[PDB]
Formats: sequence, structure tokens, C-alpha cells
Amino acid sequence: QATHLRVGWALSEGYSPYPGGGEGWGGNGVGDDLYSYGFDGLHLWTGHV
Amino acid sequence: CMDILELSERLDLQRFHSHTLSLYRSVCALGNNRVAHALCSHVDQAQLLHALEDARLPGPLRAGYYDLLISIHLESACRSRRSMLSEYIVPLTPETRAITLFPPGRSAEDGPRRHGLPGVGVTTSLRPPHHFSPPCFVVALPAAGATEAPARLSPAIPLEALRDKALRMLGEAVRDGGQHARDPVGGSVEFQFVPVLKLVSTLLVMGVFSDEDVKQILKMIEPEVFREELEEGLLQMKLPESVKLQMCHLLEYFCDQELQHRVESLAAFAECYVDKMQGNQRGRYGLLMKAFTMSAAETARRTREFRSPPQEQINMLLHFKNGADEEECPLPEEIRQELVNFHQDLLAHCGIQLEHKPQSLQELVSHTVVRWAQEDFVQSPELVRAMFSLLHRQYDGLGELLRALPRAYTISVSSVEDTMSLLECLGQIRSLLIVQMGPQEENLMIQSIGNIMNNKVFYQHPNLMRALGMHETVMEVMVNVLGGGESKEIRFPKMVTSCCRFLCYFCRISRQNQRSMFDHLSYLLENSGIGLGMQGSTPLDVAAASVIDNNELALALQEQDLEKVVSYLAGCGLQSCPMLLAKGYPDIGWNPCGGERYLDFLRFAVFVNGESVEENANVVVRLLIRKPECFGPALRGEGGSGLLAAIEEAIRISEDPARDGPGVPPEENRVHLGHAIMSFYAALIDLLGRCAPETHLIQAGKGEALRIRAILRSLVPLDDLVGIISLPLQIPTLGKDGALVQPKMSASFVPDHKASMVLFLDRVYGIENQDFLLHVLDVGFLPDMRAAASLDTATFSTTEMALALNRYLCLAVLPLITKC
Amino acid sequence: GVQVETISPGDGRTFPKRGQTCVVHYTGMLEDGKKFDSSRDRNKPFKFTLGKQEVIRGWEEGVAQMSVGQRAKLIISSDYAYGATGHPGIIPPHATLVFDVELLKLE
Amino acid sequence: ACFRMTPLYNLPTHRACNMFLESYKASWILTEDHSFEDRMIDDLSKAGEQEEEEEEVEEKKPDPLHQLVLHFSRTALTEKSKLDEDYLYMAYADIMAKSCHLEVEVSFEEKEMEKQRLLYQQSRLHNRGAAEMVLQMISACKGETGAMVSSTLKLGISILNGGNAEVQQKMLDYLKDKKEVGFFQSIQALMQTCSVLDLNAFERQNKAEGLGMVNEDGTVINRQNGEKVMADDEFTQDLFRFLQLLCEGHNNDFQNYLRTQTGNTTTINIIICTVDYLLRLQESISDFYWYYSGKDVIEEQGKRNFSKAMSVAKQVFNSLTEYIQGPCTGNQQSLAHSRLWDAVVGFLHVFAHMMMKLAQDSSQIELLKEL
Amino acid sequence: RLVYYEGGPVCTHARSLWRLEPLRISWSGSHLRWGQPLRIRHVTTGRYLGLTEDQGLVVVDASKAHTKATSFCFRISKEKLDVAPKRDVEGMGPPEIKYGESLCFVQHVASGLWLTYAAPDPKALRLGVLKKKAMLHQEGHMDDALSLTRCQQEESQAARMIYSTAGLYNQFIKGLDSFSGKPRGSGPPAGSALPIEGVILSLQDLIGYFEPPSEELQHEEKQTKLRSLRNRQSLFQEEGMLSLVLNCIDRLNVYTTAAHFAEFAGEEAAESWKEIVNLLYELLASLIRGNRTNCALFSTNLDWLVSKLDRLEASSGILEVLYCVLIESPEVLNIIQENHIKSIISLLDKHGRNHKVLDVLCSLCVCNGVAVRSNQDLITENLLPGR
Repeated sequence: QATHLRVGWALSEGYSPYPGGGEGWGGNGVGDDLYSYGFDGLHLWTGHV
Repeated sequence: CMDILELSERLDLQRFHSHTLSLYRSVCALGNNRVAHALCSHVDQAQLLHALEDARLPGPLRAGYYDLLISIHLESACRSRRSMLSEYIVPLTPETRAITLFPPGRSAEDGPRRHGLPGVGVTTSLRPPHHFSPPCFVVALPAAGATEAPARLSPAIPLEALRDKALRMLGEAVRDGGQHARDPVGGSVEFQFVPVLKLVSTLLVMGVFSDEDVKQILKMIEPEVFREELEEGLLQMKLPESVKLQMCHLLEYFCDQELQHRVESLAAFAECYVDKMQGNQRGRYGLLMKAFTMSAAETARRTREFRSPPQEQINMLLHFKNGADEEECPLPEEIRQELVNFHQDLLAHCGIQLEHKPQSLQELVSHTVVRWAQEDFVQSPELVRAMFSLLHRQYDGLGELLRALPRAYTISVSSVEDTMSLLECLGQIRSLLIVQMGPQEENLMIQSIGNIMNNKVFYQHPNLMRALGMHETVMEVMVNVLGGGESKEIRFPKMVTSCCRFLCYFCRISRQNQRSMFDHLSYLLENSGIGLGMQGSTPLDVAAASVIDNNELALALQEQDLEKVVSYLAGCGLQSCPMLLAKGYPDIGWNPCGGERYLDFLRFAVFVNGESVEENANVVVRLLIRKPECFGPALRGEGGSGLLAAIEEAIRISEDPARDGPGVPPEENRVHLGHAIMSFYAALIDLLGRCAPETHLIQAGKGEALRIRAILRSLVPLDDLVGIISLPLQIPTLGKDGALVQPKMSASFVPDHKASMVLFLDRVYGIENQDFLLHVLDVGFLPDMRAAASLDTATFSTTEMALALNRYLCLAVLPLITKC
Repeated sequence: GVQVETISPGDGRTFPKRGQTCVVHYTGMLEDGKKFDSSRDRNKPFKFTLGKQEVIRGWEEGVAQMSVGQRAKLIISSDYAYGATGHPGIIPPHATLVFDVELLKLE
Repeated sequence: ACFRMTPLYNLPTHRACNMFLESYKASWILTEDHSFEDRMIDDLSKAGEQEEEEEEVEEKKPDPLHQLVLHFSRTALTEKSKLDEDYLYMAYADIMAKSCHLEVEVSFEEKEMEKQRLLYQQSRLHNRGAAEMVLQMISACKGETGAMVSSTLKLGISILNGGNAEVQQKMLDYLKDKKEVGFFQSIQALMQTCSVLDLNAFERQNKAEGLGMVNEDGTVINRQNGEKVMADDEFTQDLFRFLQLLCEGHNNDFQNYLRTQTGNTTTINIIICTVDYLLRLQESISDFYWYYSGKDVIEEQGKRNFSKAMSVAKQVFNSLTEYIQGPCTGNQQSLAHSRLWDAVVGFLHVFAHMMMKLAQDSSQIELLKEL
Repeated sequence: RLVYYEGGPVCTHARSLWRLEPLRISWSGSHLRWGQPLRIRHVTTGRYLGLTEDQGLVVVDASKAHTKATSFCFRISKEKLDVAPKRDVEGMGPPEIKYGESLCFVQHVASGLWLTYAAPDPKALRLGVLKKKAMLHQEGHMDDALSLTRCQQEESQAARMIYSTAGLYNQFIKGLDSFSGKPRGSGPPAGSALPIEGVILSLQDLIGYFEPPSEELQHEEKQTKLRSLRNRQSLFQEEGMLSLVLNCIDRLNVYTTAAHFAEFAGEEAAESWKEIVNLLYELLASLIRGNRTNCALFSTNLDWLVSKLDRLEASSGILEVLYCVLIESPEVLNIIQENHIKSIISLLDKHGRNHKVLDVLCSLCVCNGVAVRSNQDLITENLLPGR
């Protein structure tokens, strides 16, 4: 699976990506919820989109 | 998403997912390689390999994923290889020549107490290779039409890596079982061992393990017995019954390998010994020919052997087990001693020739099975059956070899490629025995049968085909489709037609093939209650081919089979064909078309090699008179119009549409009722004429022969025969402007109908008075001869009617004139 | 169709030519994002010859536009993919495919 | 012949190898005598480390032989339409049957010792449920002849030889406890399938033998087809021997049971079934005598068929004698009212005429002695 | 209404079972005697053998079964000895007639006619009629004697149960048809009262009757119980109880819910609608479970079963019936179709993740070691790609 690397900001209360499973197909990081906003070089990530 | 390992506590999801894996296995079960390729997209190779090693996976999911891997990637190949593993086609190559019963060793090159490691060494028996295709879902889809594309191969998975992983996992399981931890992989010893053992057994049967891998497996099973010239093997680990069953499967594989090694060693010794015997016979013939031959009696006695059949020569040359002189068996003492030594070696290897540790596979299996039975009251019937089968094989080793030899066969090197192709086709046919017939299966069956029939090995090794049981497999497929909706119109008529073309040539290839197929005559006659509409070869054709021109089989025929055929004929003579009625034909009250087929079979049963078989002829005549409806409505006693009137009415029917067919056509409007009636009556007259007794019996005055001839004469009047023979035929003519007005041979009165009447007249009544000879010549024969002569012009020479008239004259009429 | 969107740059010079064997690593997903194929799962690069109609038209054209060492996303429409027939059991009828293809080498 | 001169040294190597394999299997392997049945049965009967098992409970775990017999009993008791041919069962039944050997003037002590040895060998099996297994397999055969029922009958004969009263008691108790009609229905069906002399089959076989060879013996069949006349004479003898051994020793209870099964919903008179088969055989023998009456001398094939029929008739007569001896008054009355008298009349006619016919040629002295 | 001599598998069915009823209540179970007048009752239909002036030998209703019409006797021979009279005995009496052995001629007492077979009608052999109509004739034939064969207690009890259950369920069907299409508005149900309590009790009793043997049993006992269960299932199916259950299910399925049923039958009756429907499905499952012959009947009306899978009142019961049919019958597997497979998958879609639906789909693929490629492909194509 392609290596994941994202940079951005996250909100203190609400951003809690626990190891393992989660939203979508897991591997939740910056921008995989509505509490964080990430950049991976090609896309802007937020809300797992 | 969650971690799949959460299903250890989420039990509803665990159950649903385990049943989902079961569904995957079901949808790809029994050779559905297309669905296996599809499933490779849903459970990929990485997932399967990870699940194999996942030690925290719940037991049900671990077992399900092991079984899913086997089903997707290994099940088809394992089944195909297993189907072939019971036969030993040994090519006579140097590798085969090098095979010996016992390994060459310092203690003794042959005969030593130490066997070689089972499943390790050189094996030459032919086994077709495994075929796989890569899983890939970006390739261009083949535009080729469905039911025509080659059957999908099983999806590939790296076999070297898989086998290494399986061996490592089995070793780890053995070590952990030794340690006796409280958290077994999968939740229990069964869930830890059974999946790994199943994978190992599957790979072993597939034959992908190397010699080193097999040695590792044997050392895991029993470190001491299989030591090479932890200290506790699997066989002593206090294991559950399912694990014991898997161990029994492994032991079964290794015992099968030992049996195969015995068979191959016997084949190699047979090659060398047969070479020596042939050389000795050649030398002895040279000496005999170069001798002065002082005593003609001595020369004749010596040449008796060399005039005997080769099989008898071999039997005589080998008949020295209990001693023999140089006259009852001229084989030299050296060659005799070589055979005796090999026999002693074979007995020693089987254990026939005659410690707390076994020291051999046979002793190990015997002791293990007995110890298990002594230690527990085994509850699994499958386990009980497996262990007692293993015990029987260990105790009767010579019997196992004796029962396996009928399936052994040696071939020359030049036949190896064609034998491999034939084995591939036979594997496909066998694989089609576990799937309901469809269009794709029908196409595959037809293609495989065609390849087999075009293969040379099929014709040159009929004994090999019989040993492989090809005919039985083809018959099983045919009877499966025929039984499928027996009352309903059978589907796959093309595949049934091929089911003859194969079996129905197979009878012809050799006399032993004919006898083997004759052994299934009742089954064929059981399934031959239908057909006709096939417009092709049928199981009734198989039945006919299984007895045609074989006096021994015709005499072996059974009155029960003849009665069954006669009952079919009675039904045909009493009821119209429902298929024709559905097609829209007029209802005439009976089934001449089926009646003709049954009459043809009876003809082949009663007439052999140009002579009548008296027993079958008398039985058939008695059955026919006991069921008078078999004679057709015309020969009915009370209201019958007679044969001549029936033929004339049939001619009128043929001339009148809306009475000859539906009148609303794959081959000549399918069937024409007038022609069908004429053909039925011609076939009946032919059958009766062939049942007529022989002239030598009549001269001897046998009461049975005289009675049968009297019955036949009462059945068929002479005047009717003469009238039918005198009926005019429609000859080709020229009309309009160069238009060839020809009769429709499939819908009109043809000379083949007169041929049966001539045969009956010659065999039952005969021509003995000059006045009768001249009368029949003037009314019936001469007009036909003149028509045939007149049709000799360049335009009419090759017409269908002209050729039929030539055949009629040269097969029925002219020979009778020469005789008279 | 096929749209090619670069993910990581290639050399920018070496492009596949007809008859050359492209060795690639790919992951295939449906438009909605469900993965259905991956050569990285089998840990073996996929090799195909250009112009031999071995792969789908979208793959042929997209990998033709791709350069050696480049990673790119190919968005292939139904007509350039398995179309109306689809791939029974894998790809639904009339499905747009998304591939993450890396052109490892040419040989 | 001399023109043909087909030599073995000209055959292709692989064909010669196949022929050698066939001949070697036929003459060297098949002829080899290897007795393992007694050793196997002893090994399976021996229990091991019962002290370690500490099976002080009254219910001892079955030993390996007991477990094998129980497995076959379960297979027989399974509800199915037909009894599938089981090679394992046939092999183990043969082993068990051979384990009971049933082996000049021998002393009274020697005879008693032989009887006790046979009794012990039979007890090794019937203490493990072999008798009930035999009855269950006979019932499961559902009147269909074949290798399964042949092996079952042979095993039953082996365990009943000498009139084993304990085996008879076990079989009778099992039958009367189960009250199942299938056992005697199967017995009656098998008896009805038993064949007699067939003159049409005899004539067909004569013609087949008359047919000669013109090619190699391997290519031709050699007309060695299995006998067509009384081909199942061995099975018939085994069936009637088993029925006789059920009553051997004047077992009044089993003699009465063979006539009427009081507890069952329906009963079958095996005595009258035996009489019916005897009548059929007598009529066949009379037909054979009429066939050969005109001929001056009976050929070898006819003599062999006569001998087979006479052996079967001897077994049937012994069975009837065991049915009635003791005496069983009910069986005596049933036979007296049966068609036995007609069979005896026909047999007397055949005996009277064949005695005089055979006395006129010393080449048939053996057949006359048998008659 | 007509009597026949038939010798096929009917010799093991319930329609060939008769009860001999002497013309007296006290000591009716005494030994039967030659010449003793008696009635012959058909167990499964409750009708009595008798002679009618217009039709001859028939089976009549108990209401019309008076002695003159329905009185018969067994005679050792056809000689005219009936002049000899007979007197009733207060006890078991002398044993005269024996099962199996005794050959008896049946004589109609009032007329003296002998029970015999009608002259073989022409074309019956051609039609395949192996059954010969029975008649009462003045002379008869020499082979008219009959043998009395005992039947098992299981068969006798099953025949009586079939008679009573057929009566009850036919009454239930008539009651439903009474108000089939007559809305009650707010008034009375407008029909005949329904035997709700009797139907429920009968269904429960029959479910217990057809309950399969417990797996915690010895092999021999389990095999005997399985044999008995299969025989009883075959008896009921051959007497047509399966068709009756299907008819009841149809009548009740005409209504979609308990309230809809109440709109025609009343609230009190509708209080048992769901219970009766579920019990009927349970009885159907018990009647076909493990019986290939009974399961193969659905190969002709599979749509009848599949179309009901989405009914919410008896979802599990209907699924169980389908599971039994598919597990036992390859014939149904060979006629399964894409619409059926789609309905079964829609069951997963609409009812949740139930492993029993997956089991049904699995059983659709392989039966008795033979795979159905069409079913496998259809399941793969309609279930997997959606993900």
C-alpha cells in the first residue's frame, strides 16, 4: 500500500485517530475527519475526501 | 473498518464472515476456475498468505482461509492429479531402467532390510503437468464467443514460496504442540494442526514438494523411522481425532508412493528380463535352424514353442517357479536364477519374505494404527475406516501390488507425448463427471472426445484405454445426461452423438473392447428407450456395435435383453411417436421409425458373419410371435391388410402430402411417414429372413429348424413378397429442358426395400422350381435390371436411384440368379 | 478515453514505443474507490507488450503517454475499459476504472 | 502355423513387457501363498496397557477388532436404498473367515482339541459382535446377490461351523429382539435368485467352445468366458450351508424360527422356500437327463454340469435333513404337506434311469459314485 | 368412490388400509369367524365398502352405510352352505381366520354376490392401467380368494391421523373460502366460524409427530427412528397432506397482515393468524425435511416458495422450508433461475446479515458432490461485484 504522508493542522478536541481501524479503510491521518486539514503534495484532505 | 482480529469477540460478524468464506469456496467449488479467478480479486494472494501465518486469527476464520486458499488455487490441480495417481503408465526410458526395489547400499544393493525413504527418489509414471494462469484484471477480455473459449486455468500462486511457508508452519506447529502452551494458534490443537496438515497433504498429492521437503516432512512425522543414514514426531503427540485423520491422509500418500515404487521397479525388471528372454529365444531359434534336424519329430516339437502365440510362449518360458527341466521350459538356469532373485527381493520388499521401534513404514503404520485403536474407542467413522484401510494395506502388501498391477502399463519413449495429450483429455473428461452438463461442458466433452479419437495412442493401445476405463467414464457422462429429465426431451444430443462416436468406434477398435462394452449391454438397452429424433448415433447404436459380427458375444446374448428390445418394439408398434405428434405429423397409431431401430438391433443380434445364429433367431421369433404387435398393423391377424397392401398404402401416403408429413426440415422434412412405413416393413422382413434357419440344418431335418421355417412362411406369404418385388420404382428422367427429375430417396419406395424382400424369399422360401424362377424373373427382377441398364447413360449414371439400383442388383438379385 | 494525471515525475524522456515490453506496478480501483486488483499484492511486476492488444485500450494509451519511472493515475472510461460486458464477478457493467500505475521499466 | 511362425523375440519391447507383467502376476505373484489372517486377528484382538487406561468401569472400551466389527455393523445398520460394495468390508470379512480354520485316524483327544481350538477361534469373533454384524449385513443386502453377500455368508459359515451353539443363540436372540422382516425377506430373495441347470445356456456354451481360434491367443478371448450353467453354484451352496448351520445340532428353537417367526408382523417359511428351490433343481436335472438320454455317453462338459447340480442338491438335502432332525415335528409336518414328495418322485426317476445309463460305461464311474 | 385391485407401491401406502368392523359393539375385537357379517371401512377416507343399486361396488359415506348395503362376510369356499346359521358368543370365540395363511372369499351378505375383479376392459393395457376395477358378481372367478395381511401400528395410527387431519384442514379451508372476498366492515365476520383452536393444536401435534430424532442417540436407534420418520412423511405426502398444507398456506397468504385478515375474519380470528401461518410453515418444513421425494415436488412450483421469502410474518420459517428443499433436491437446483437467486440475495439486502441465507446460497452451488455452474456463476455475478 502506498506510503502515507500528510502535513497540516488539527483541532485539539476531536482529532483522535486511534491505531488500526477507523473511517473508510482505516489508516486515518490528517484530513481523514472534519477536525483536521492536511496536504499530501497533490490533494487537500479533509473529511476523508 | 476494524481489525479482523476483533471477530474473536464480535461473534455474529465472525459467524457471518466464516459462512462468507464457505460461500466463496462453494461458488468456486469443483473446477470453477473462472469463479476462482474472480475470487482472487476479493481475497488476494497477500491476504491469503497473511491469514496463513496470522497466529491470533479465530479458529473458524483460520480454517476458512486455509480452505479458501486450497479451493481457489490448489483444489482443481489436486483433484486432477489424484484422478491419475491410481494408474502407472511407465515409459521405457533409462530413468525407468535405473529403478530398483531397494536402494543401492553397502549392506546389500538389492534385498537389504532397509527400504528407501517413501516418496523420495526417481518416479517415471506419467502424470500430466499442472496448468495455471496469472490472476490479472487489466488484460483485454477475449471477444471470442462464449462456450467456445478455452476453459479457464486455475489462478496461480507462487508454489515454491507456498511450500516453504507450509513446511515452516508445520514445523512451528509441531514445536508448539511439544511445548504445550495454553493459547494454541486458532484456539485449539485441532484449529492449529488441521489446516496446516490439510495444506501439506494437498501439496504432497499435487507433487510439488522436492526430495528435501519430503525428507523434512517424513522426519516431522517420525524422526527415528525416517532418519537419514524435536525427537518426538507427529505420530506420538496425543492428538485429536481430526488431526489423526489428517495424519492418516499423509500416511496414505506415502503408502501410495511405496506401491508406485514397487510397480515401477517391477516394470524396469520386466524390461531387462524380457530383453534377455527375447535374446535367448533368438539364439535358440538360430541353433535349431542351423541344426541338421536329424529327427523331424524333434524339430517339430522344438518349433511348437515358436509357432505358439507370444503370450503362451511367455507363460511357458516363465513356468519354472516349482522347478522344470530344459524341455518343459528351455530358459537357461542363469535367467531362471535372475527371476528367482528378483522374486525374493520383491517378497522381502513387501515384507512377505520371513522390535520395539518400527524401523520401516509398514511397521510404523501398523503399530500406530493398533496403538490408536488400543488407546481410544475411536468415535469418527471416517478415522476408523482410514486407519483400518491403512492397516490392511500394511498387512497385505503383495495383495495390494497384485490388485494395482492391472492398472500398470509400459509404453515406448516415442509414445510419451501422445500419451500425455491423451491423459490431459481424459483428465478433462473425468473432471466433467462432477458438474451438471451445460453448453460449456458439452463443448469441452466434444473437443476432448475428438482429440482422443484423433490421438494415435487411442488406436494402438486399446488395453491401455480399457485399463484407464475411458469407455466407462464416457458412458457415465452419457447416462448422466440421458437420465437428466428422462421423460423430457433429452438435451445435448450433439454430445450424446459424440458419446457413440467415441464408444461406438471403441467397440470396433478391438475385440476385447467390444466384450468390455458388451458387459454393459443391459445398461445401454435400459437407456435406449429413447432416441430416433437424435438424427445421430445412439446408445442403441452402441448396443449394436458391442455385438456386431462377434459370434461369441452373440451366443452370450441374454434372453432378457432380447425381451427388453422386443418390448420396446411392441410399444413402438402400438403407440405413435409423441415427438412427431408435437411436430405436427398425422397420427397413424404406431411408431415405424423407432420400430426400425429396434429391428436393426435384433438383426445384428440374430445374424453374424453371413450366417444365422440359431439360438438368437429362435428366441427372437418366439418373442415376436408372443407380441404380435411388433409385426406392425399390416401383419395383424384379424384386420391386417397384408404386406403388399401396406406397402401400396405407404406409397400412396408418400405421394399425398398432409398424410406424409406435417404439411404446414433439417434433413428432408425430418421424416416422411410413407418412407418410414416402408422402411419398418423392410427391416422386419430382413430380420425374419435372417432368423430363417440355415440350409444345412434344413437338410439335416432338425425339427426346430423346420418349425421355425414353417412359422416364418405362415407369417409372410410368397405372393406378397413377389408383389412387392414387382412394384415399380421411380427412375430419374429428363423434363422441361435438361431438368433432372429425380425421386426423393428419403421419401419414396427404394430398392433397399426390395432387397429385404429378396433376402427373405431366398432364405425362407428359396427358388427351386424353374417355372417360379422364370415367373419372378419376368415380373420383378428383369424390369429392375432393364431400368438399371437404361440408367447407365452419362447423365443418369451417378444418380442416387441409379446407384441404389446397382447396389440392389449386385447384393440381392444377381447373386440369387447365379445361385439358381 | 483515458486521462493521465501525474503523481510522481519520471525521467521525462523515455516513453514506451510499439513492441517494447512495459514492466509496471499498478493498483486498480473502481470510480467509487473500491480496490479490485493490484500487482503489488502479488509482489510481482506486470509485463505487457505495447500494440499487441494484451491489455485494455485505456491501459495501452495511458502507459503509452507515461514515461519511464513515472507514477500516474489513469482514469479510464467504460468504452476504454471492459465496457458493457464488464468482468463478471469483478467489475460491474459500465464501470469507470482508476489505476495507480508506476512504469518500472522498458524491455 | 509354419508359415505364420510368430516368435516372441520379434515383438516390440513394450508389448513383451506388458505380456511379461501379465504372466508374472498370473503365475508367480498370484500363486504365492502368504497367510497373514491369523496374525492380523491376534494382533487386533490383543488389547494394550489396560492398566494404564485404568478402565476399572464395567464397560471396557472395545479392542481394535471389536471396533472394526462395530464399524461394519454401523455401516450395515445405516439406512440406505442399497448396500454399496465395500472392498474394505469384503477383505476384512475374508480375513475373519479365514481366521477360523476348521482344519489317517485321529484320537478322541485330538478331535476334542481340534473342536476346542475352532470354538476359541470362533469366539474371538462372536464375542465382538460378528454374528450380529453378519445378520445385519444379510438384511442390508436386501436380497441382492453379489460379493458383499457372498463374503457375509462365508463369514457366517466360518463362525457357525461345527454347529456353534453360542453363535446360534446370539443370532436367534438378535433376530427375535429386532423383530425385523428384512432378514428373512433377503434370505427368500437370494434363494429365489439361486439358479439351476439351464439347457439353453449349455447349448450356447457348447457352440461357443466349438468356435475355434484363428489368431493369437491374446487377441482372441479363448472362449474362457465364465461358466454359463449354474455359475452361482458356490453361492447357492454357501446359502444353504448357512441355513443348515443355523439348525446344526438339532437347535429346536432355530428350526421352529426358520418355519415361523411368531413375533414378526409377517413370516416367511424358509423350509418351504428350500423345498421350492429343490423342486426347481429337480426339474432342471430331469431336463438334463432327458437331453442326454438318447446319447450313448455323456461328454465331459455335461458330466461336469451334472456334478455341479448334484453337489448343490446334496447341500440342499443336508439342509432339509438339518431342518427336520431332532425331530422338529412342525418342520416334519410342513415338509409332509409341501411339494417335497413330487421332488422325491422326480429324483427317484432320474436316479433309476441314470444308474442304468452310467453303469454301461466305466468312463462315468465317478459320476455314478456321486449319484 | 371406486375400488380397485392394484399392486404397485400402493401396497405400502395408507389408501390400501381397511378396518374390519363386526356388526356389534361388545366383543367386536373377538376372533373373526367364517360367515360373520361385518363392515369394511376405509381408514383414510372413513368410507365403507358397500353395494349401491346404481353404481355397484363402491365406498359410501357412514350416513348411507346401512347394514344391507355395507355388510360383508368371509367364506372359506363358494359352496352354498350359508343356510347354516350362527350365534353370537360373549367372548373372544374360536380362532378361525389367520393372517397370511387363510384364503377368504368376500361375499356381500344381503345379495350373496362375490367380490371379484371386473373383466379387463380393452385398451387399459395400452393406457398402462395396472389396476383392475373390483365388482360384485354372482359367480366370480376361482382366484377371488383374498389374504388378510397385518399392518404395523405406525401405519394404522398414521392412517387414522390422516383421516382426522384431512377433515379438520378441509373444514378450515372451507371456513376461509366462506369469507374469502366478503369484507365485514364493522359487523360480524360474515361467514362460518373457523376451527382456530383445533387447527393450532393439530399443527403443533403434527410438528411434534414429525420431529426428527435427537442427535444424542445411538446409531441403531437413530437409524430406526429415521426410517420411521421417512415412512410417515411418505404416507402423509401420498395421502395428500402436503397439498392440503399448501392450500391452507395459500388461503392465509392471500392476506398481507393480521389486520388485513381481521378485515374479513374478525379480530378474534386474526389474533391467531401469525401463529397459524408460522405453524403451517413449520409443519411443511417438518414434512419435507430429509425426504428427497417430498422435496422434489417443489421443482414444479419453486416460484410459489421463492415469492414468499420477503413475507415478514414467517420469514424464518419460509427460509427454513427453502433450505430443506435445496439441501435435499438436486432437481430444484437444476431449475433454479436468475430471478430466484436475485430474490435470495435481496433477502440479505433487506433482512440483514443472516448466515442462513449464505447457507442457502452455498447449497445452491453443490448438491451431492455435483456442482451447478449456472448457479455458481449467477451467485458470483449478482452478489460479489457490488461489494
